[PDB]
Amino acid sequence: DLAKYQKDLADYPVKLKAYEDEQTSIKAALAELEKHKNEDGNLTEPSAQNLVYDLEPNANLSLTTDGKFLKASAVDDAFSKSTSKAKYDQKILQLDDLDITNLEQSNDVASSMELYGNFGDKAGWSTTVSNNSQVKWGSVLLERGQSATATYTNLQNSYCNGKKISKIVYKYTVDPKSKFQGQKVWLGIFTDPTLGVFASAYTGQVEKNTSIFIKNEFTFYDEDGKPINFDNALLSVASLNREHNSIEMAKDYSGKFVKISGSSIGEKNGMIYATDTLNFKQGEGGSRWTMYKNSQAGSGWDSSDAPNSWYGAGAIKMSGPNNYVTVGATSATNVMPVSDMPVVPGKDNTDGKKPNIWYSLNGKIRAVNVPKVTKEKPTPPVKP
Amino acid sequence: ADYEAKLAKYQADLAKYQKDLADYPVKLKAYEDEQTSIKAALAELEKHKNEDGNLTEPSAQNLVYDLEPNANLSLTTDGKFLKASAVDDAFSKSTSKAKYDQKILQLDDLDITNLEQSNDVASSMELYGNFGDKAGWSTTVSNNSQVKWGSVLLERGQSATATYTNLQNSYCNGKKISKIVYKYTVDPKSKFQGQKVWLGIFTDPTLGVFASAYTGQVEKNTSIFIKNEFTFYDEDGKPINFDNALLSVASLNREHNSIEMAKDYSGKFVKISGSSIGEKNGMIYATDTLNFKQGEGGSRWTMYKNSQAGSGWDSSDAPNSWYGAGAIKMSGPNNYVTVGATSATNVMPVSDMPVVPGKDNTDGKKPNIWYSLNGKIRAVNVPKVTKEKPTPPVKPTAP
Amino acid sequence: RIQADYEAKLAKYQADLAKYQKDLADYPVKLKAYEDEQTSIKAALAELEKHKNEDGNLTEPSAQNLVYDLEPNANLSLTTDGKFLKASAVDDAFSKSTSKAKYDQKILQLDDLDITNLEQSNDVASSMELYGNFGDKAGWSTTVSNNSQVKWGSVLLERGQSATATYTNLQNSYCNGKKISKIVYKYTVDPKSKFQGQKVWLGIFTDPTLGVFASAYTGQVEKNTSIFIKNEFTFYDEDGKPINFDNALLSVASLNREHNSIEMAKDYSGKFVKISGSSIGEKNGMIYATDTLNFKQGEGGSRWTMYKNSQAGSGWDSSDAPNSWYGAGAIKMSGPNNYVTVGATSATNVMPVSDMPVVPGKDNTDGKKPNIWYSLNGKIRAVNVPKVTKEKPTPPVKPTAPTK
Amino acid sequence: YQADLAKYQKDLADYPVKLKAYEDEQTSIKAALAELEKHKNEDGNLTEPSAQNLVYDLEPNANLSLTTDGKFLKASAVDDAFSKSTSKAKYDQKILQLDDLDITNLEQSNDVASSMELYGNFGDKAGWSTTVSNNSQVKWGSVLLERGQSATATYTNLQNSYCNGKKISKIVYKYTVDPKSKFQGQKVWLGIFTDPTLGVFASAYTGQVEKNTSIFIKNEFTFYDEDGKPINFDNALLSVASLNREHNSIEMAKDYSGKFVKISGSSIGEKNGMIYATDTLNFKQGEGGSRWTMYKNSQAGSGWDSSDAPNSWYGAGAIKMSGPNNYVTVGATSATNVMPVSDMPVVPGKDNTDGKKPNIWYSLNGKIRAVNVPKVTKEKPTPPVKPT
Repeated sequence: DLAKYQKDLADYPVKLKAYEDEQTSIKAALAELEKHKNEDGNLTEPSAQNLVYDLEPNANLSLTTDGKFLKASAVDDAFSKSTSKAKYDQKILQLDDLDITNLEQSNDVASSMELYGNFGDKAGWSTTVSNNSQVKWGSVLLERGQSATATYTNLQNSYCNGKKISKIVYKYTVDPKSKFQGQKVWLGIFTDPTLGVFASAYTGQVEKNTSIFIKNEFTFYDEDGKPINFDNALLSVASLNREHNSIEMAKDYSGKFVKISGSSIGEKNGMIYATDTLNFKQGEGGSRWTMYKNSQAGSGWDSSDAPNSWYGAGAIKMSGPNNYVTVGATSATNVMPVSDMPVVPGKDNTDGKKPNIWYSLNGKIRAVNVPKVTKEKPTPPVKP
Repeated sequence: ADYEAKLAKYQADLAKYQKDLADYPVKLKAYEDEQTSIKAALAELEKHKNEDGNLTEPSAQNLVYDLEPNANLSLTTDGKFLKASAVDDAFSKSTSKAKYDQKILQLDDLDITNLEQSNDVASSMELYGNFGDKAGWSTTVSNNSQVKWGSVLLERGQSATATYTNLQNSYCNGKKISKIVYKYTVDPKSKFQGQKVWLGIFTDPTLGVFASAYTGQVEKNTSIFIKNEFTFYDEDGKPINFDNALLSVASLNREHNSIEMAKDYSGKFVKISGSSIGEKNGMIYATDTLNFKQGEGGSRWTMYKNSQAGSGWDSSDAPNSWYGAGAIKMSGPNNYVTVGATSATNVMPVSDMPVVPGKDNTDGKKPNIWYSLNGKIRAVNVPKVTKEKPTPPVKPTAP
Repeated sequence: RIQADYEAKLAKYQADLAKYQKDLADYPVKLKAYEDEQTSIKAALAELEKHKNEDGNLTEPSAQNLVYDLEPNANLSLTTDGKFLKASAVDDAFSKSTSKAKYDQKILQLDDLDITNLEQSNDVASSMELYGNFGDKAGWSTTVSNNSQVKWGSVLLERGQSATATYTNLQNSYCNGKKISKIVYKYTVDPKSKFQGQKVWLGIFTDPTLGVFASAYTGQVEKNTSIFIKNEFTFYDEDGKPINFDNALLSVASLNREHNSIEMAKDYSGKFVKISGSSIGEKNGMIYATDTLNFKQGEGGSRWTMYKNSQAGSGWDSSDAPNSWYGAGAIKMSGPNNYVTVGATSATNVMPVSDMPVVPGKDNTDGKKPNIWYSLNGKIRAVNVPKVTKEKPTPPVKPTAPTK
Repeated sequence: YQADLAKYQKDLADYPVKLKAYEDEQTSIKAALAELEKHKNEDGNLTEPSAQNLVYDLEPNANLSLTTDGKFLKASAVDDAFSKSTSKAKYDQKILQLDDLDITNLEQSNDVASSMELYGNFGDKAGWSTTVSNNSQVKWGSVLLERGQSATATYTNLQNSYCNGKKISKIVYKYTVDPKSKFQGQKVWLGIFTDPTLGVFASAYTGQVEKNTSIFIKNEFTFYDEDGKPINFDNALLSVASLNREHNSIEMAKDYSGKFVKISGSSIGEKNGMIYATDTLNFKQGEGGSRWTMYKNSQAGSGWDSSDAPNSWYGAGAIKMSGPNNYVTVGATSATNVMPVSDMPVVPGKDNTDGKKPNIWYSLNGKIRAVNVPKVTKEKPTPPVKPT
């Protein structure tokens, strides 16, 4: 420990300078950002990000549930049938077309979590959540009020105020107030916690006045297994899609909404969503940009890497060790009267939708050049 | 301690980089869409290239240079600057007096004899025109619209160099033109009887120049030629390399006794179908017909407005102004052309000339000319290149 | 001092007049040299059109306007958000564990280096230090260039950490006929790398055309492993202005595929350029040996052996081999900022075992070392590719005489 | 007195401007010569840096008056000669090809005029071309001379020309046929251009080439100021340009007042008191050591032999002259007259003893073909003298 003390003593001046230099850099960054806070893609209230939590592709997932684990063979069989079959036959896993009716048989139930995705015997397949990149998920079948608790470990890239995040515990609960017509919800929980979850009650037909909402309760843990007390951490809520008949939203959250200037996403009645315009197709219902890639400038905003992904994103500023938010998709008719809605020629706002959603909660704030806090102030070493 | 100063500079450059980065996809799409539009326009024009008013070889115009009323003129000379008071005095006397007394500045009637006195010389350029106490006067350049010019008195081989700045509307290959430097030289081969030339150089460079050796009487076997040498500059002060820019040479008047022409030019003559203007022996002019009066010497149309259809072709605005125009396709940063007016007898024998009964082709003419060199191509439906291909921005490096 | 400054501007103007007259006199020769090269290139490409489906030829004939293959005297400056490694620490690591056997034989075997011995606090340098077969190791060989002298700067990086190399003292390299004076190249450890450890050693060669050695190897092979390095680069002219690539050909050579291991390029700016007959193709946005191995003649469909032996065409994997195109492709790139990720991955990460070539006696699931040597340069491995060495000259502009 | 007071007041007002103009030009010239010293052994530079105080480049509007002890030729006779024999094919294409004019058709008694008459591409031949002008207008007076006979040209109506800032108002030039000329015929046609800077076309050509031939014209000239006083040259630079050397033919200057001034890299040098292409031909790139082709083609630097070509110095030199009365003999001679065939450049397929036409176009003017030679255009003004 004398040898370790001598090592920490030798390293201390370098660590202290690294901390002071980053603090100087952050203060300069925030001073410049104050001048651009009402320009497109900038936080309206400049802030650093002390939650460095962007990607964990090599994470390990352990899952408990009071619903049913689904066999990988059952998930495969369901993808191969009904509404997702056409894409499956083209080596594409189309999660938003999966008809969950083929996951509801007694023989589909596993005794423990099993992984599925475009790896192993499906290495080289594509998915709708990844393109070509590898994604893996564990699957559960839940009723209203049932949950799965995910424990993520083998984290490699993530820090909170310069403290390594070693474990994340996240409980996903089906909100009983969800309006989906079916009996069950499939949760596909990605092994990379930054990719979040695919939640579906889809039975192969669209539903009017429908919704699916998942409550999220999470605690982050340090290398000693102690909960990390967030201190104005920025939680990114990206990809909040609004079509003429469908709204994705966050609600019932433990913190304060943070606006990105120029974003479609705002806060109204304690809900975070595209409050005033659609965000699906440029020139439809007030949308500035098309969510999918086409010939139009700024098209394809709805991607992890798109420079204008902020168009469909906001953030929530959170403190404390235990945080929560409910995320889901709902028919527009559940949120507001038809008289209050954008009218798109040829599109009926009362059209049914699929009761499914892909969402994620992570530190990847979609505002431009938000400065990261990566260095903690070092503590003087104590001689034994 | 100045790590803070370099961080502030870097953060400002990062914000500028982020702006250019955000704008790049919009600029790229705008460029690609215009390129698609131009290629479609040129495909259609191929079908009409031998119809009146069309370029015989379809071309876009990448020189957008037709209106600079707010340009600033700075002038140097190895001749003499003329006092605005001297130019006013000259307009008020002799052959231009009758028009002056009617509140008209008639540049082609100005007798330059009254600009040749020692006390007419200014130490620097002075502006004159229909502005200030002559606001609401007319001139022969732009009717009622305001025009201003700086004046010099030059001998053969003497020059004035005009620097035009405060340009607002002009682009070359989608690059903004910030400065034009243009040298005007009196060609010593000019045959005018006098020793002196007045140049009136308009503050709007697109209006060009009025050049005169006129001393109140017409001259046989006369000419006045001005050499023009020009370089266009971008916002960084770098010369702009023309790339098949179309330089418009309009208003090349041919009367029974007089030919206006361009010669000694960089680049290649571009024919407008149906135009009186062609190229012969390295000269651009009305090669086969006059263009003054309908039915006289093969002219289709009357150059001045009257009761006849198509009359008044010789105006910036006339739909058939192409009748007296051509163009020169030019490349490179340094271009040149000589423009002037010459007695017909200097160009060809009387035996070769159009016959207008009752008009004498040997009649003397005034040794003066109004000409301009600009991007205002007089051919119809010529598509403009307004967008340059954008370059992705390069990210600055954190100190 | 009116007169005194008029005299200073006159001296400057008279000097520029002399220079203008020189550039004016030289312009016709430069223009003819450019036109003659353009004529030669167009004739060369017309002939190449007849051979585009023959071994070693580009399938889409192209000239190479990126002349970038020879920079042994380049100077390297390095920044990092990881750790610089002491030359003494790199030497100590080579002397221990899996590279010791070769070290004791005066060979620096980069692909045997156990990076465990670079991970100690006392291994960290405050600035870049060079190591290699020079100075007291002038007589030594390395796996990069045999007996020829090679030098590298070393960093220790975690996932997402980077080193930025600035290469200067460039002598032989041109882009579109413009001399390249500086290259700025950022190397980032891709967090999607699947190696078991936390750390990567980058050995960045002083000659930028030699590229980088990247290793997460800790002395044991790894199943389902990978190491990927993101490469972001801008080239600069003599005035320090970025050079806009214009369909430059970036060579990606030595993309080795063994029964259990695939080297590949992915996440690239630009478009893949196929060499006819090459093992290298494009699938799912990745450039690699898509359909055969390329290690040993007759193993998993390989035409040729990558190392020299008794077999005809053996030793394809060398800078100089006439059939080095067998393991190469290219990327056609434009603009001032270009990028590509290069790395090595277990075959099981790319495709199911059922889709893989079968080599009797070899297990395709065998672990591999998470390390790679790669380079990105203009040394296109296709045959008879004509070079663009002349830029179109611009006529000089005459300076203006100053006044008083 | 009278209104000399008004003129004195004018000169008084102008004097500070003229003095500043002089001082500023002198500063500019000194700076130019300092820079030229650094480049004097580079292509196109005078080997001894010098300013040019003879500004004498073009006089297109000059008036010509001519005396002769030979014969004036009718313009109608010159026209008839161009329309016949070796120049007819070009004449019928509206081209006056001076070097193809067969002077045999100028030798008839009825061809003689009582005074000088002008001919050229003007009047009824406006828009014709000539070999001395291309399309530009040129006019000449014509005489028919024997050996030792002369014509004296007086040029007035000069518009552009100065000597040390003093306007040149008159030039008097005597052209004499050198009796040592070796041409086979009896007569020489001189076409004397109205623009004195264009010089003369001298021809003894009778429609066939001649071996061991020559034609030389002696030139004696005085320049005059506005008061009709001779101008004393002070190291004026006389340009001798377009000294063509083909495999069988040498154009040269000799018997000159003043000193030869070399242009670095020029084919033109001085040997045995003669100025010519001493060591190489200058006709075609790669023939007999020529660096460049005299006519325009695909080769860089081709077309050197033009008034405006940037490398026209390749066929030029200069003569530095002083005093009011200067002279030089210019002409064309068979190569065999200058040196033994064993000393000549060898051009495969070309015979160096081939006959040539005994004709030449030459000019003597101030248009020095070296680069960046600064001009003296301003004289130091004299304070005006107040009358009575």
